[PDB]
Amino acid sequence: AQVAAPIDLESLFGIAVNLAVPTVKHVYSPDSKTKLALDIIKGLESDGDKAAATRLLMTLARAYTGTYSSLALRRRDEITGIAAQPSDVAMQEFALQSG
Amino acid sequence: YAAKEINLIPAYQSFQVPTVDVAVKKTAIMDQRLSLQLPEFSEDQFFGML
Amino acid sequence: VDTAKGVIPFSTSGATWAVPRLSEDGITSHFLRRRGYVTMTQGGSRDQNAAVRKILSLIIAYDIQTQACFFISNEESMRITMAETMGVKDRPNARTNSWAEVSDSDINRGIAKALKEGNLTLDENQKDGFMKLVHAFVADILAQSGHYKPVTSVTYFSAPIDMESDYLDPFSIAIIRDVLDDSPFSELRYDARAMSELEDRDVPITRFSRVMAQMGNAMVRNIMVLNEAAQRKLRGLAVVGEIVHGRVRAPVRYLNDSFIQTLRSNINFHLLTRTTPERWAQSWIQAFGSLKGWVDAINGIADLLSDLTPLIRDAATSVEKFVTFAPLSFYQGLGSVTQIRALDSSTNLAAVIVRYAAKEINLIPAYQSFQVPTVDVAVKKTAIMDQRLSLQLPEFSEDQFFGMLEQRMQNMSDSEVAELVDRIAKGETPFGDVVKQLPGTSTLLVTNGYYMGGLLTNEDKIIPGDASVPALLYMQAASFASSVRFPPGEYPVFHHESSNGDVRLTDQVSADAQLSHSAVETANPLNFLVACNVSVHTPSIAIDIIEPMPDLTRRGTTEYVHKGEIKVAAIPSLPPKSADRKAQVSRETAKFERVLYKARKGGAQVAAPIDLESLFGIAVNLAVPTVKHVYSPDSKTKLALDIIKGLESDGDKAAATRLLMTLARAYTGTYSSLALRRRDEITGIAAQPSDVAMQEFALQSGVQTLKAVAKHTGIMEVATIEMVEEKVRSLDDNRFYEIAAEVVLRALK
Amino acid sequence: SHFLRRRGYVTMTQGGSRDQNAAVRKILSLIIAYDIQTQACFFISNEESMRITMAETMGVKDRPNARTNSWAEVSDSDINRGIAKALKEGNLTLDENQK
Amino acid sequence: RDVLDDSPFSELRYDARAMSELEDRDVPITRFSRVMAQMGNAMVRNIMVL
Repeated sequence: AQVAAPIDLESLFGIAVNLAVPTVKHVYSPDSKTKLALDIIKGLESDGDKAAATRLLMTLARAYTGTYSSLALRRRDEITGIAAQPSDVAMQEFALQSG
Repeated sequence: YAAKEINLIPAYQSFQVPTVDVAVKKTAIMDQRLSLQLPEFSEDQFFGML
Repeated sequence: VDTAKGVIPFSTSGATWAVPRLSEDGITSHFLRRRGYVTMTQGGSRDQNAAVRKILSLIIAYDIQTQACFFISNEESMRITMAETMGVKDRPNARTNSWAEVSDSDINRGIAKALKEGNLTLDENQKDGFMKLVHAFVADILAQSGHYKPVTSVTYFSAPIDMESDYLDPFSIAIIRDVLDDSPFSELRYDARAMSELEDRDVPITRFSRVMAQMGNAMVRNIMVLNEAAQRKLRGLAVVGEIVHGRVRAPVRYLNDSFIQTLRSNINFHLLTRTTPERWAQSWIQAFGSLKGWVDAINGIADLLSDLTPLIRDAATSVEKFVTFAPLSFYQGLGSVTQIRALDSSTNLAAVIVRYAAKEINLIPAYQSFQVPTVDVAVKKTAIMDQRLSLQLPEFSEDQFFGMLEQRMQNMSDSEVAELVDRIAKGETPFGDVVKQLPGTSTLLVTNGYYMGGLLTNEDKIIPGDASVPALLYMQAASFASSVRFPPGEYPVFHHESSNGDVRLTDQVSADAQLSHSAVETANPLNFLVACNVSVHTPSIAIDIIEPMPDLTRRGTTEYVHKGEIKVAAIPSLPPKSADRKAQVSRETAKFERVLYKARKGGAQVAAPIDLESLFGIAVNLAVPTVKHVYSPDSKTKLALDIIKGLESDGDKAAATRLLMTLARAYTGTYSSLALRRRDEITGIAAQPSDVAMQEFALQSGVQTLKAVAKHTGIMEVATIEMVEEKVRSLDDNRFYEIAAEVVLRALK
Repeated sequence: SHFLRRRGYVTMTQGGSRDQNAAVRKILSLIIAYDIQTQACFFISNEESMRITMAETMGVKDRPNARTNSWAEVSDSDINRGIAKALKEGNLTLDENQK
Repeated sequence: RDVLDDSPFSELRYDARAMSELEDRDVPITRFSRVMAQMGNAMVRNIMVL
């Protein structure tokens, strides 16, 4: 089934708060780095190296999912995230996807 | 080629102070509430498999 | 506990609930005591505005308050408010006199213009709070000046501070509320010399802005200091939390401290801090960010201290001021607990009824008003002459509805119940949110308070496992516990011990529960309603509202300014003709409110005009206060209909059709007078003199006029009346005529 | 006008002299109904509304520092266009008859 | 119709001193509104009584 669960930034960022955030002038910007990895993954995928390409994509995935993967599982809790029934897998899936 | 990246970015509660012009905005920053987190993935392994 | 190394767990017999220290301050509303409105005032005198400015100091939240201070600090914004208050341009070479007299109105339209050009984006609520503060500030500065000369006093009503929302967390609310006492808006500190120069001479408007700016600029720093004091207090609370669960301990001694000891056996605190709270961690990030870094530093040390004993003491002062710690014993209400067993008798219960009660308001006074003009559309000035009528609610007792529902749950067999539970647990809601599965157990419960005041709303953290749970059930259940274990870093584990046989050994209890005769031990207190013989005939405390309707009682003297707290009736006037009414009534496109039903017999479409003007008074614009209810007619009627609907599905026409009758009688009866006199005579079309078609009108007009009144005066939603009207059209033909005959007999007397 | 004896119109007058306007103001006292009369009194009681009628009658701004002379002569027309402007900005909703 | 005989609009009662100050001098327009206001404010009470 299609999953749909609200992301509560206000509880993450602070209750009555307007986060002022500085714009970083990077040298190596996450956007053009992730874009490197994906272009390497894509290029290995074509040359017949699933073992590598699929391993790098995993590495990359772990990094993107992991950082905010807390509420996430606590956000998933409980009835807000729709639709699921208590499961080992459907719930741990949420943990990635929300992350 | 290697260079320093920035792994996380600090974020601060602000309030806005009015000014005549829309294009430019005056803000006053009280306190650092949180630091926002980047992806953080090492580039080593990627050239390794390559 | 108090171990040679660190912290080991104790089970005190009395563990404390934390509740808001009950005040008579008339500025707040708690979950047991609600406040409709705080009465307020604009102008009159300099001292009057200062009394209010203080009450405003405490009522308005930081965001709004701090935003206002920043606005005040800005020269250019204040130049405009002053320049416009005086009616000179906001320019360097712009002069105002010493004989210029500034009314209240002069100030506000000034502030308004500098908001507009100010070019900052404010919510409707923030803008309103901003106007109240910046005015009270500017009027004080100008009184000191003094050009302030108020034409009159005006009384508005702002809303009290909201502590309905957060039961089970007294602490964070207390810290903020103490720090507000020393707000920049409470007492304004002046620079005598500057002021002297603005006085009694022709002065550039520039001089006014500059000095108000510096005062603001000082209020901004005043706040920066308050925020730092609030962070210190929170910093301290996080530390206490880290000590209690022993994430980090260097103290050795602090366990002794009288504050810290009190918190260790406070179930509130313990739960809140189980996994470290973000809010309290935020304060720490400044000194050491993240918190965990400070936590690691003390664990390096344990393998400065004089600053750790103050932080705790700092926090504590406030907490003690605003939070009393309670005997676990209460609250054993304020809900009627009556357990019911399955028809198939065993040591097993079908359902657990919990009825929270509170005062409703059965009727609302309505007064003739006239409107006094003001520049701004958004806010309206009205003056209330006299109480013409009192408008009547539905008035239907909630007793009977749970009565028919009791019977139903008694005649439920053991298996029938667990089916309905599974049925419900899959998402089905046959009874709406009246009947839900008792969270974490395999019985169901039948509460009132999902529907009233938002008493029951589910937060996740309290019980272990997956079931989210409403606070005031956990709270009412755990208050039936004899002692309480307190492991560091884990949920509180409860123990009930009452001798002897009056305890059941049941399937329905959560998995973690031990069960014996005269005992239970589980981390989910609701289990003490499964199946320990616990019941309360009537609820311990009624929930009260103070000043639920804005008290316009001193009104002969003062005008009122309101933004929906009072509503003035816009009533369409009928055309004054014997027969020209009838010409429009039939068309069913007519503009004035009318009765529109189809006869139950036959029948032809009925159409009859509702003459509100003759009900409300001839030349009258009923000003009607908006009641801030606890249990709103809309969410009560919505209870009854959800119970009726749920009984209808389970095969209980006898009950469901009886309740609907009760409910109907209440809606129809109140206004069922003209009605029969309105029906008289030729106006109501089309009918021929009949015993039934006429007594049908008596019902239909009785609801449809109530509807029409609820339309033009904000008593209740029109929607919930139509919700009923529909369910009453689907009522049995013989019943509907029985009720109609009952209404005519009442009407004749 | 009664049900046996009807009156088409009452003759009236604007201006001429102070006493003429007082004769009429009395007849107006009895002719106009409470709602209209009382509404008018409430309008008169409001400082800011009257400031505008006067300020505009004189042709100075309705501001704290705004001065009118002793030699200024106010015609009937001057008053009415003043009152009109404070009705308009007054922001209260009047029926054609009430206005 | 009896109560209307004693209407606030029938005879206007003045405060002599204020009026004297509006007369025959350069006066702020504010002074005019304030005194007319109080007179109205008295007419309002006059009606409350009626």
